[PDB]
Amino acid sequence: QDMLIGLYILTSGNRRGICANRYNPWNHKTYQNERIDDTNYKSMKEPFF
Amino acid sequence: RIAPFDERYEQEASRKLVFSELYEASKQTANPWVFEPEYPGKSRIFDGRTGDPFEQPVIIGNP
Amino acid sequence: SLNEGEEVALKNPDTIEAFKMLKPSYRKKKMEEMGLTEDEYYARQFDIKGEI
Amino acid sequence: ATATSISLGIDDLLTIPSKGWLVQDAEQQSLILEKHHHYGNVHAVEKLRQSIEIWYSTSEYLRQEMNPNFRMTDPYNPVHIMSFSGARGNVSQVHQL
Amino acid sequence: ELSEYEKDKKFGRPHPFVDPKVKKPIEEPLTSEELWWNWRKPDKEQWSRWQRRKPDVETVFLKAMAETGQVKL
Amino acid sequence: VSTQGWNSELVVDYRINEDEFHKICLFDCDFFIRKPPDPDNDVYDFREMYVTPPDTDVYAIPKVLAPMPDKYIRCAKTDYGWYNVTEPPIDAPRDPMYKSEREVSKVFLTKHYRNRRLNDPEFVLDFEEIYVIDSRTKSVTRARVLVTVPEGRNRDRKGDLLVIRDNGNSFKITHASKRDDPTTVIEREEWTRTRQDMERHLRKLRDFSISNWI
Amino acid sequence: GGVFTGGTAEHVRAPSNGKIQFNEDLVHPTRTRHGHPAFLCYIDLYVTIESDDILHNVNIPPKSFLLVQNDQYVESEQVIAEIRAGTSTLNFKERVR
Repeated sequence: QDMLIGLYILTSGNRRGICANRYNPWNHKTYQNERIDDTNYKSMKEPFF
Repeated sequence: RIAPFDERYEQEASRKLVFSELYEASKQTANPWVFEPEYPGKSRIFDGRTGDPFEQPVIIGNP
Repeated sequence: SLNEGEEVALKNPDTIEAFKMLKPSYRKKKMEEMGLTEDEYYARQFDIKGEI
Repeated sequence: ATATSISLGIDDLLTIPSKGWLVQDAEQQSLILEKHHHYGNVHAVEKLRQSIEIWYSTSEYLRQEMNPNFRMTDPYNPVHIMSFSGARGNVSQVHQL
Repeated sequence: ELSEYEKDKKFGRPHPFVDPKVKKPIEEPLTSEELWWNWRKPDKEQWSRWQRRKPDVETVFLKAMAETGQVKL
Repeated sequence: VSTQGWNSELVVDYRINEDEFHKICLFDCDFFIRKPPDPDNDVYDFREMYVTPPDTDVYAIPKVLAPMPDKYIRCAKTDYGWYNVTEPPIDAPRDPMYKSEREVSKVFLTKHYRNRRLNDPEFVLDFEEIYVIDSRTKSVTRARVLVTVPEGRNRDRKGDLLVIRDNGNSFKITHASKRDDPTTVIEREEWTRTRQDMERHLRKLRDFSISNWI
Repeated sequence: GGVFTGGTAEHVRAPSNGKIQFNEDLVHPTRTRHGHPAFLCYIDLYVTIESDDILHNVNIPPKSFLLVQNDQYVESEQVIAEIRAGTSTLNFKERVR
C-alpha cells in the first residue's frame, strides 16, 4: 500500500490538457508579432536539462 | 455531548455541526488554518526535520 | 392482461383495446366515433351487466 | 509517499453530481407504484419485484459512473488515488463511502 | 469571420455549451394526460429529502468570482 | 512499363539487377527507382518502377496516381516512422527487456531547387514538388503542398519552413520565422483532444444545455 | 456483508434531453414484470431523439422492452428500454411464496 502509493505519485506525470492551460494555445497572439523576428524573446517553454 | 443519529433533523447535520464549530473556533481565535475555506477540516502542516510543507493538506484533530 | 403470461406479446382481442384505452385521447376518439357526446360516455359504465 | 502526503477529510469523499436526480427519480416511481398498489392496478409480487430493481439498477449505475467521474474531474482525489492505484480499497468499498 | 462567438471555443473564453443561434425549442411533446400512469408527475409536488441542492464548496467559489468578473456563469 | 496508371500492380516475370536501382526500404513493400550514374547518388529517373514485398525477388510495377517526372531530378529521400517499442517475453537470463524497429510508412521525395549540388553554396530544397511513397497501399502520389506566405510566387527560397501533419496528408509552407515551438504543438493537440472528451463526458448531465465555461 | 457479487440486467438510458420518436406500428403491446405497459420489439428499431441540435440514434436489438411512447419527452439519464429478457438476474428458477 504505502510504497505503492509513493511510486504511483512519483510516476503520475504532469497535467495533460485543459487542466494545465485555462485558454486554448491556438489563440493567435503573443507571437511577439511584427515584420521581423527581432522582438522580446522570453520563451519560457520547459527546461532543457 | 452529541447523541447518535443526528441526521434526522437535517441532511448532513454532522457536517454542518463540525464545519460551523471549526469556523467559529477559527474566527473567535484568529487561527485561519483551522477552517481553510478550500478543503475544510484540513490544513497544510510542515516537516519537523526539513522545515518544508507537506505537499498536500493533512487532516488534523484532537481525538 | 394478466391471463396471458408474465411478459408476452399481447395478441388477445379486447385486451389490446384495454391497452389502447389507457390514452385519454383514444377514449375521446372512441366515444365521438360512437357519439353519445360527453357526460354520457361516463354514465354508461355504471349499467348493470348480466341477465337484464 | 511522505513528501507528497495524503489524508482523508470530509470533502474528499466526492459523491457523483448526478445522485441528486437519480435518487429523487427513484423515489418518485416508488411513490407512484406504492400508490397504485393500493388502487389494485398491480399485485404484491409486482411491487416486490420492482422495489428491488430500481435500487439495484440505480446503485449499480452510480458504481459504474464513479471512476469516470473521478478520472475526469478530480484525478488526484485521496480516495481515488488510494483505490485506483491498487494500494487499498475496492471499487465496491469506495462505493460505500 | 468566425461567427458571433468569435469562436470562443477556439479561444477558451466562457460561453454556453449550446449554440445561442439555433436553440430551437421543443415541438410540443406528449402532455401529462397522454402518458402512461408510470410517467405522470402527479400534479402535486411531492416532498423529498433530496429537494434542496447540496451545499458543496465549489458552488461557493463559482459564485464568489462570478461577481469579480473572473467567471461568466 | 512507362509512368502510366492506373490502379494495377502488373507483375513481372523477369529478374532485374538492383545494383543500378534505388533500394527504398519500407514496411510492407520495397519500391525500386532506377539510379542513373552520379558522383553522390542524387538522381532519380522515375520512368520504370517496381514494387515487391519486403525482401522478395518477385517484381511488379507500382500504382501511379499522379504524373511523374520524365527527366533527371536531384531530390532528397525522407521517411515517416514510429519506432515500435513493444516488450517481448523473457525466456532465459539476460534476455532483452524491450524491442525496437522502425516502421517507415511514407517516403516523401523533395526536389532540389533547379537540381543544384549537395555542397554548392546555394542549397535550397524545392518544396513545390514532393512525391509520396505509401506502404499500406503500394502507390506513388505527388504532394499538394500549400503556401501561405504573402510573397506568393516571387519569394526568397532560402528558408520557407514546411509543415507536415496527420498521416502525411496535409502540407503547408510557412516563413521560417514563424516556426512553432516543440511544446506548443504538443500542447495544442492535447488541449483540443481533451476538450472534446470533457464536453462529451459533461453532455450526459441534465444541465448541459444551460452551462458555460470552457 | 449482506451485499455480494452476482448477476445483473441490461438497461438503455437516454443519450440526453429530447423527444423520443419512432414507429409505434412495429412493436407489440406487453406488460412488464413491474406491472407497467411497454413495447416488445422483435426487430431492430431505430428510436431517434431530437436533442435540439443533435439527432442521437438509439440502437434497440430484438427481444427488447421499450418502456416509452412516441413523442414522449425524456430526461438525460433515465431507462427507456430494456435490452434482453428480465427476471431476478441470475441462472435458474426457484419457487417462493
